Amino acid sequence: PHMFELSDVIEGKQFDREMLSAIFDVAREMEKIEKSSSQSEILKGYLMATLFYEPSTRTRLSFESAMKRLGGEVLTTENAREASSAAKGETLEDTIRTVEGYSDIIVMRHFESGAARKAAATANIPVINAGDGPGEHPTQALLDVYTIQSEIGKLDGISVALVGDLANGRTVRSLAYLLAKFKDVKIYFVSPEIVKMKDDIKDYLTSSGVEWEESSDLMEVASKCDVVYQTRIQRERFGERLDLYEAARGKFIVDKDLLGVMQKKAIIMHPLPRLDEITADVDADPRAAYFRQAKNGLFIRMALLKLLLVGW
Amino acid sequence: PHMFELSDVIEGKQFDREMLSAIFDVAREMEKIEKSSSQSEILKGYLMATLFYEPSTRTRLSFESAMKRLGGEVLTTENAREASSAAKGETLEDTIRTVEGYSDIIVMRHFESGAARKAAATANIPVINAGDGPGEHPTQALLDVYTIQSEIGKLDGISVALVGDLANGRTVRSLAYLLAKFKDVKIYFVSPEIVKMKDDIKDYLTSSGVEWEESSDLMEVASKCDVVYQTRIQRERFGERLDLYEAARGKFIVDKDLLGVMQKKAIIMHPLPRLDEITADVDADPRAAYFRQAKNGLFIRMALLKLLLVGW
Amino acid sequence: PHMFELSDVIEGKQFDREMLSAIFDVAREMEKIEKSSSQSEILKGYLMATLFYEPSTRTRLSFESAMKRLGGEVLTTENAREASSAAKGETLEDTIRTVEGYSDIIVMRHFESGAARKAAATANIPVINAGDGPGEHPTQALLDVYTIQSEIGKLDGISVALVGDLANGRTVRSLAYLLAKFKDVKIYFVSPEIVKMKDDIKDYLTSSGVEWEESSDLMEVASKCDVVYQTRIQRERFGERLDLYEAARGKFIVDKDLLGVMQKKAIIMHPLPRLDEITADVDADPRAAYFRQAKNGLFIRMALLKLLLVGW
Ligand SMILES: O=c1ccn([C@@H]2O[C@H](COP(=O)(O)O)[C@@H](O)[C@H]2O)c(=O)[nH]1
Ligand SMILES: O=c1ccn([C@@H]2O[C@H](COP(=O)(O)O)[C@@H](O)[C@H]2O)c(=O)[nH]1
Ligand SMILES: O=c1ccn([C@@H]2O[C@H](COP(=O)(O)O)[C@@H](O)[C@H]2O)c(=O)[nH]1
Repeated sequence: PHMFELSDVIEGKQFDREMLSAIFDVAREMEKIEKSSSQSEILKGYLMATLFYEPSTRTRLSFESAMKRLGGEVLTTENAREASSAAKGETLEDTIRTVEGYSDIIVMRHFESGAARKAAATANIPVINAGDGPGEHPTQALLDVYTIQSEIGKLDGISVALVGDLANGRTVRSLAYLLAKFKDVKIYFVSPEIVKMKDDIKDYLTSSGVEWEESSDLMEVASKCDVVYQTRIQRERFGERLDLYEAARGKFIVDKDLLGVMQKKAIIMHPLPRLDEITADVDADPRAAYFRQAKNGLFIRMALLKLLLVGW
Repeated sequence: PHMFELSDVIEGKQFDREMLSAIFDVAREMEKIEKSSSQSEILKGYLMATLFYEPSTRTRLSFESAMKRLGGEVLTTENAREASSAAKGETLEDTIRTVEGYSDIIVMRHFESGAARKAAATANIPVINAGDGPGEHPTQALLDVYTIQSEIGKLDGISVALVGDLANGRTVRSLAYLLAKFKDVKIYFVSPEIVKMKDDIKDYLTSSGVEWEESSDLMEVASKCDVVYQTRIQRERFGERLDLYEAARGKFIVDKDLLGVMQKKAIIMHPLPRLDEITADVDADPRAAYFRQAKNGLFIRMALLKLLLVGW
Repeated sequence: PHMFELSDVIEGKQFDREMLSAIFDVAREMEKIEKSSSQSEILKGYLMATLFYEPSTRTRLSFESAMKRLGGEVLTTENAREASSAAKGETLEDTIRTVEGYSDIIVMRHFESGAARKAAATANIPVINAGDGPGEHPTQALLDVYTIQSEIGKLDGISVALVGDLANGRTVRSLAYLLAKFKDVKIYFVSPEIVKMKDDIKDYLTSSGVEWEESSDLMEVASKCDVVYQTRIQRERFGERLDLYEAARGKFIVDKDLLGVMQKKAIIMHPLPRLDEITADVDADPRAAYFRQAKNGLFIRMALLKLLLVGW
């Protein structure tokens, strides 16, 4: 029954193997509280400021539900740039120093990488990064790792297929970052060659002793795997190489014909939203875990709000 | 003290004479709870997800106030299409399966007819239709019928003038649908000939034994009526027929000179917002019931939230 | 323990010397409630409708936090013009008469001057003006005067520099209005000649016996002053007179070199947001009171919500 060791929750590089495992146990407690028929009061009298610079329905409501299930209450904007309707302009650090006067914890989604760290360094109240523009999405990585542990029973000695746009994929890079803190983890990188995982992750996995292999055969890798983690491939990542897009039509898709060839105890994960890269008919299969994934988000974020505001 | 018989509240064709009368009694209880000076706890620990695809201030706040007066709490978006700011696209069924993880009941206003039914069929939690685009607006019909019963004392043996754009009028069609489940109901259809009520409603009233009559004399019908239910007539419904618009200038208007000729116990109803089709000076008359109409909305929706979440 | 004497909070000309001093004492109580570790229940079961016609993050959250810290709850729109997504148009008085059915107090920010008074005159529930377009911003004036009293210990016998666009400056005019209700107040008007304070304020101060002096030397006035109240000067207020803009570059700026020359017990005030007219390095100085200003906003508005809803 002590202080949470992190002052703020900003970057994947803040969490070790022990910290993670300890947070996952808290999230299992959080799930018990959510399941209960009496309203929790753990965060009674605490207010959360949801500072979003852009609408992001799913993750905003995830955090706001999380606060409410613990007894706390929310302030919300998805128009953080509009600080006053009558006097134009907005400074991140000015917004933080104004809003911390109104609230006990800020959950921020800025448009610009590096914003979450500046907020943390400016605020006298805890800050959680909900999406630092195209940079760190820490709570999404933690809820990916939690779902795996949740659905598989272990993180040590697992095989995980990361599929789709790996070059530009923010959640596959930080999932891959976090898994490498466990033992006997094998990672498959399943993508067309031109959206293939970047070297900074390849050479960090190799420094971590994580085994890693590349493929463009999804069928082949799906059969050997605990976890198929799926992301779309936007057409625009192909540029003028339509021949390569036409080569890639059909092959990086989770559909019935890929469920056919998978272990019965494997899962399909997908941070959502999805385009056509998982057909609707995969939903009926108890191995489609992407909606249970989203639900783990509520627990993980209950956990984080709880550690940051009242401690272990 | 049993389960509410409807799993979801989607379409007018779900409610019979008995169900309605039973819901109206609950809404009279709900009004007592709202009038009380202690905060109700009936829905303590329940969360409502207000999933609106477009801003709709009045009906959104109506439902959100309703939840709060019963002790419950709200999640709210009027930007449901924007599921993530970083990964584009949104699937109705995916949105429902994500958000039901965060909430206990969804109140949805989609842009497309048929959306409310799909949500109900996808969700493992009750769903209320707040506006299925240009289709069913069930809670608005129920609050129209409730106001009539509320202000008139009876639904059996009443005369109700439905006035304005009847061809394209969603609330006049479903008001008319619902009234036909009562006895000795006479309906007047008061409109220019080119926005005159469509045949599917005319031939269902005639199958229900509801007496119905058409007119373009508002003055004439107002004098024989319990209820004048008023809707605007957008100029654009006239197309190139401006001669017909100029013919219609002044005659489909509730003003002092129409109050002059009405029973003292008749009421002016109007789902709002209004353009110029009810002059401001009608507001002072105790027969203008359109604001008491809006207030009945709060009760009816308290009722629905209450039946759906904790039963009769 | 009596009724609050104001039915609504709309205009600076509603508050005398006694009323202000009494409100400031309440706001000091409100600060004690906010500092407490148990959740206040003073406004339990009261709902506030935040009716904003335009996003205005800082003042909206200020009021909403205020309601929550007292135990009350909020309804919120920053899209008040959009009354229904399906039937276009909105009438201020219709919006008020609909929304008062859902709520116990309305906090309104309209786009048009005179809107707050009409709302007050239409509503059967208290109304607070959060910003009547380019007209009265009463709670901002009250939180300016409160900060001065809060940070200086007195309002009688003080010197206050009002700096920036005084011609067009809404908060400097109403700050200046309110200060003139105290004794031995000297006001400096520090600006370029073409955005110099207007005659209606100059001749009311002179009718109040308030001493007032104009300058374009900030350095000179800063040294003699309790309070430097700073506002930006938009380039566009110069029109084609760029020569005058180039003359004004650098001289109406609060930076270290102006802190150097000020009393140790003087304060920098600025309603925010700020452009470049206060360098970031002024923030470290304990005399920069603009963030403590914003925090006083929470107290003052707690006070107002409390007087209006449950009395002294
Ligand atoms: O096909 C997809 C869908 C989502 N995402 C990632 O998942 C995140 C989901 O978190 P949020 O945007 O909903 O907060 C997005 O930010 C984005 O990085 C992908 O990489 N690919
Ligand atoms: O002059 C009017 C005003 C409103 N409505 C109807 O009333 C509904 C009010 O419900 P809401 O849009 O406020 O939810 C609208 O959707 C629309 O069908 C009309 O038919 N005519
Ligand atoms: O440089 C500035 C910043 C703000 N304001 C005033 O301060 C108010 C702050 O209140 P709000 O717009 O945040 O409610 C604005 O409305 C505006 O009148 C200025 O005059 N100058």
